[PDB]
Amino acid sequence: CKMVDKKVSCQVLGLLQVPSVLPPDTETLDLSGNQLRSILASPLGFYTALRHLDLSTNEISFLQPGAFQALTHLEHLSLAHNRLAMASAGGLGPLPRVTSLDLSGNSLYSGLLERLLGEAPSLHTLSLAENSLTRLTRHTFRDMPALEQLDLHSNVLMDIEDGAFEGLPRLTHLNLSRNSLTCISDFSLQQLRVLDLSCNSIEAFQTASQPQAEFQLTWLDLRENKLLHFPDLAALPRLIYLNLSNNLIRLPRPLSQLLNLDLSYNEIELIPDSFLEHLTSLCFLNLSRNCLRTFEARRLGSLPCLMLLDLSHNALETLELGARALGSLRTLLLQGNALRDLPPYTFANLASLQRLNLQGNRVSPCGGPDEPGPSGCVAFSGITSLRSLSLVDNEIELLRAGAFLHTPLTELDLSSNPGLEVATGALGGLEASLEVLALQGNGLMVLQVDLPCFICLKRLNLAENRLSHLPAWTQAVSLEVLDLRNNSFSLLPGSAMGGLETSLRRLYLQGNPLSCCGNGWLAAQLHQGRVD
Amino acid sequence: LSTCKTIDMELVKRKRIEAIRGQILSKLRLASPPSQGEVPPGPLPEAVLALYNSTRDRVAADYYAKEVTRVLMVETHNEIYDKFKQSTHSIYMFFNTSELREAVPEPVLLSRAELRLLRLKLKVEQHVELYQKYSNNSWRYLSNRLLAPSDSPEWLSFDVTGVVRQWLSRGGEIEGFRLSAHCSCDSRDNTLQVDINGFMNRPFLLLMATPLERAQEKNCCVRQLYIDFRKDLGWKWIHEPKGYHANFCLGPCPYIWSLDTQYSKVLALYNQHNPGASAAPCCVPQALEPLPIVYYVGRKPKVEQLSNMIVRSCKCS
Amino acid sequence: TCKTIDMELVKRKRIEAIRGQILSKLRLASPPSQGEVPPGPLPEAVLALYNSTRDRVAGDYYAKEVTRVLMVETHNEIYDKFKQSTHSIYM
Amino acid sequence: LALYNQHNPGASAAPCCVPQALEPLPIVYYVGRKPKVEQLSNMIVRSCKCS
Amino acid sequence: RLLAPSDSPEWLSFDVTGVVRQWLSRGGEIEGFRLSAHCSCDSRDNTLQVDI
Repeated sequence: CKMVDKKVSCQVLGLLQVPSVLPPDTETLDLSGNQLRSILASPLGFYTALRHLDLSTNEISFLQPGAFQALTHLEHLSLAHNRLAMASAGGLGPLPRVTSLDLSGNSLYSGLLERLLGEAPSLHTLSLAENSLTRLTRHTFRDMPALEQLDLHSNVLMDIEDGAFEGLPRLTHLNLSRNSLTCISDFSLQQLRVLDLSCNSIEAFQTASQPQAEFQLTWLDLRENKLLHFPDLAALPRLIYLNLSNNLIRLPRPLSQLLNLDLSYNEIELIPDSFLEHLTSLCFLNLSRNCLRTFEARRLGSLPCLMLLDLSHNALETLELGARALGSLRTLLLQGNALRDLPPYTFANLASLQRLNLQGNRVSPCGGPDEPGPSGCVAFSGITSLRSLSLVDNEIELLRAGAFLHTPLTELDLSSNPGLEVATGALGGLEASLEVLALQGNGLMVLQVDLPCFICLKRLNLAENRLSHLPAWTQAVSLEVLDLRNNSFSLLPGSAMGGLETSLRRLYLQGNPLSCCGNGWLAAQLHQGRVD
Repeated sequence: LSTCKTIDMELVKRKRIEAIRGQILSKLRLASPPSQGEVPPGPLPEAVLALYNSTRDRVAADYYAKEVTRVLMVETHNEIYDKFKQSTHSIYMFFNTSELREAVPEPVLLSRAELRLLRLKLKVEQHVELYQKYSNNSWRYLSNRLLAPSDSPEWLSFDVTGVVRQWLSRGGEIEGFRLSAHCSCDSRDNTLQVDINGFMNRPFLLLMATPLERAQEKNCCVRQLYIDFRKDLGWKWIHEPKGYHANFCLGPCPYIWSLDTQYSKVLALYNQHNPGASAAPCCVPQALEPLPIVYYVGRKPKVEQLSNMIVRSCKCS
Repeated sequence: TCKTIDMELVKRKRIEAIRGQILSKLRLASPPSQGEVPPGPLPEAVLALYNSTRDRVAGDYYAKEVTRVLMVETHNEIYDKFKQSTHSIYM
Repeated sequence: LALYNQHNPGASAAPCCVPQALEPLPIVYYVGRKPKVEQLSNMIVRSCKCS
Repeated sequence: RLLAPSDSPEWLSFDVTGVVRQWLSRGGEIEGFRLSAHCSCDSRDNTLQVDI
């Protein structure tokens, strides 16, 4: 086996017995991936000073009752991916000082560990994942008052008795993912701080009453279960995380410190008035995919700290966003809905909105304060804090002159808008701020734009269009990438494409009806800078 | 983290009662309970009770996998040809019980055994029946098949599980069947006009038996519930029966997150908690039985059978 | 009604359940090793047996009202044209 | 309406979409060196019902 | 049908829905049935030893 200073890194395969000719001066030993069938006390007790014993991926099935006891300094022991279930008695002797015990994937059984596990007065991280445990009774875990991280995912836990965690007074991180629990009656784990009940089959959740000890839970996960109600969270005043995605929750200051609530893929058909009132100090909210018919955060001072709101794919009809309510909302998502008519200044009242996705909602902007537009419009003009806005798949029949006049946004998308007819000077107040544009698939024919003035423009997207001509370039603008796929251009002038040699790095022509012996300038540009 | 243990059924029973009321009113297409004050008071006609009594009366470990074995019919030149020579009436098919017992060591292992044929004739329609040899001279009846006309060769399947189990236990060395046309007594002359092979795909048995090496109150289970129209529902417009046993299913069927290596015993949880390997098992009834009732409409009494109302077994998904 | 669907989640759960089900029905603690498996295609007898087992072989909500109809008595044309011979009985 | 042929609301209190008809599946797998042909039951789904 | 021996009266029923449907649709003036004893092909006669 490979030998370095106090490390014997045995190779990945080809071993059937523990080597006996190596000296005990080593301190770290590895036996992973070999074909060891059982561990005898004699060759193993020869080594005294060991601090790592990685026995992963073997065929170990029988252990001397006093095999591991003679190792005074054993500080790590991994027995993952073995065959301990076939075992005999005693198993692991009382371990003097072990701070990591790994028994993952040994096909363990309820009542096997209690005859196998011994007292470890310094155990700190226990792992029983990928086993076949089925119950947690009062005698399953005993004599380990230092346990702090218990891993139990991928078991078949279906039932937990009353005091199964009474003998672990200092447990903080617990993990019951991918198990098969079905109900939880109460909660008597004061010091727990990370609880993971994901991917279970839980149907209801509950806590205890008359709290003599303040519960300290902060991280809680309940995704992929079958919860039917929003659990009462007056017994977890320090909760700062929650994940109720893919449940069946229907809604009919206990969370004064909640910080990240996720509530997507549920059945939240409507939002009660008092539900949003107590959820102060929130920063991220996700109501995506929930069937919300309307969002009615009308009360002033509601969600004063909110930084994100996802209302996508809900089939919202209306927004009742009041003024000075969401004073910190920075990112807002509204895609997938069908929003026809809103007050003009719905998005104007927001103080610090930056990104406002409106894909597929069918919301059409209007002219502006002067030269007004049709009724039911939405005013994108007066938002001075916007930076990004996507308006694709909104079927904007007609664009307006000052729809973006006072919105120094650095990114604008308008693709997938068939029959779009763009007014002159529509992108007026964006010349010095707008950096990325997109019009792919509109089907427009002529690009009447103030293109040379878009000094800060970086990339352009005009594919799948019927573009006929473009204003002649007069300088080497900073535009880096240009897209013209599936276009009507068949012969490209060179003088009209003035510059386009320094900054340009990719100018696509693939799929266009270009004809050889008619471009000239294309042959030069293809040679250096961009291909196809 | 004490898991919920006690189950209280009063709310469950109330929900079941309301659901049953809705089901009863829906099945009859009555948006409301029918008019009752119009009925002629007194005893019912004896004919209606006779009809209701007649319609109310009674007349007339497979989850695991089974190893498959096939044994072919012995060639005609052994026992078939001499004493049981094929005639126009019938075709004789015989099997050697030695290799039969070799395939399935013990009779109790057998789960299903069927006998295959390949018919050659296409057009003529014929009605045929299968017998079993019972002694050196006798025959007995097993079943008959009404062959369909076709244009291509087709295989045939007869279920002969019982006779094969009997052969494995008490049978002699050679046993066989008989395939003869269907002779009604009025049919003086009948012949076997269908042609099958062998008389290269001889008929054979397709034995399925569990292998010898593999020889050996909160879950979903039907729960009793007695519903009374007079007391539980307060209905007087149903004259018979006074009440019936509309027992119901209760129990969760938790999903079992599988692994590539699990304990021997825990595999038995799959069989009773997720047999269908669905993505979200649900405790649903498995066997339903109907209920007939006798109720009045206006001036006329009616005897109607409401279907799929009594729950006999509940199975997860 | 509202819905909680994600097709990929259901597909993945179904696939995992299928894995568990196939292992459970065979009562297999762990999948068998393939080290000592002879190479080459299966013996033709095994393939024939698998083909034989694989192929296929030709072998309402709403309540309803019950009514009863008796047969025509033997007093008229029942025994006149079809005597109740020991062979059969007519109705 | 064929989906609701087995609908009995007063038994489960929560109707679920369940398989209605299933078919078996024959497989071939080696136990060490001996080919085995086994037929597993209720493998594929052909139709569904509300119950 | 295979009538098991019995020392008591019993009720037996046959499913004849496919026949009564045709009788209702396009049936004749009077149509009926016939209960007969099984006959083997070996030129054999039988008697109906059942009382109705």
